[PDB]
Amino acid sequence: MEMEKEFEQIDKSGSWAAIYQDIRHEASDFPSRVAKLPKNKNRNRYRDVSPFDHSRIKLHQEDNDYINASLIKMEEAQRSYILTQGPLPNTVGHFWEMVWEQKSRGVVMLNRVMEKGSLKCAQYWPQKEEKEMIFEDTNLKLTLISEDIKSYYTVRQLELENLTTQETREILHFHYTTWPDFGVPESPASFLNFLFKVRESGSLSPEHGPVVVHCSAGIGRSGTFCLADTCLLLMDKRKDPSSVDIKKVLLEMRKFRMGLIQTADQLRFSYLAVIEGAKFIM
Ligand SMILES: CC(=O)c1ccccc1Oc1ccccc1
Repeated sequence: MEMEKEFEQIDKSGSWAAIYQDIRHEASDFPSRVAKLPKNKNRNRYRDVSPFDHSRIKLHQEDNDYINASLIKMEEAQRSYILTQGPLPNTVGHFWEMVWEQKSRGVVMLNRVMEKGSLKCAQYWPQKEEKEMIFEDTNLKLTLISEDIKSYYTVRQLELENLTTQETREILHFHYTTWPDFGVPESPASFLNFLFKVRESGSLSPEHGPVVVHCSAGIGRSGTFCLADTCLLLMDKRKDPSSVDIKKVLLEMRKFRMGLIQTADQLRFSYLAVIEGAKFIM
């Protein structure tokens, strides 16, 4: 079925939970043996969220190459994404090592450091220009260059230096600051405006490594971001845009990381975002 009328048909029939459970039942199951090794317990935020072995990002390190991060490679759309958990106190150095080694231009953050009164990720970037951060375990230096605070999101320019080689690179940090503590946004308008700002920066384009996107676990809000982006790109590429099937795209992405889209409300919100976004593109 088309999307917008499939949407009204699920609303009127109140069957979002059944649709979402079907997706959960059909989703791929692949091994995640490296994530579950005892030496990696303090590298995982949640015991039930792990990268598959076949798609996990490897650190270029011979001691321990593990990080909780996955490469989502979308062949027809010609887009790739790295989805990862919010960094932990003992993985902030690994996080920036990955950004460096994968040649990423942008980092997309969809959570606040504190939500619901608890810490959802480490404070992993500097908050003042004159107070830079040094990660001694991976030999990197990180400096805040500029910060632009808007009503729904903040954009930061960062300088990452590899202290071994003295090479430097500019990284863009796109921070969506207004996702509610509970539920999903009422309108997708600010989320779509944010997606378009990430696109306009070059951070999603083939001349760079894959964008790094995270929330707390790296599957819920993060899944919503890449699902919406890929579906909108396919609608532009194909002769028949109504042939884009959001459920089929989501199952394809779930071949590369488990659990993408965590609730039926997030599934409905993803439909809404793609529907409204397809009208603005034209
Ligand atoms: C772009 C800009 O205005 C600027 C000026 C002085 C110093 C740094 C600047 O930004 C950079 C430069 C290099 C990498 C990342 C950001």
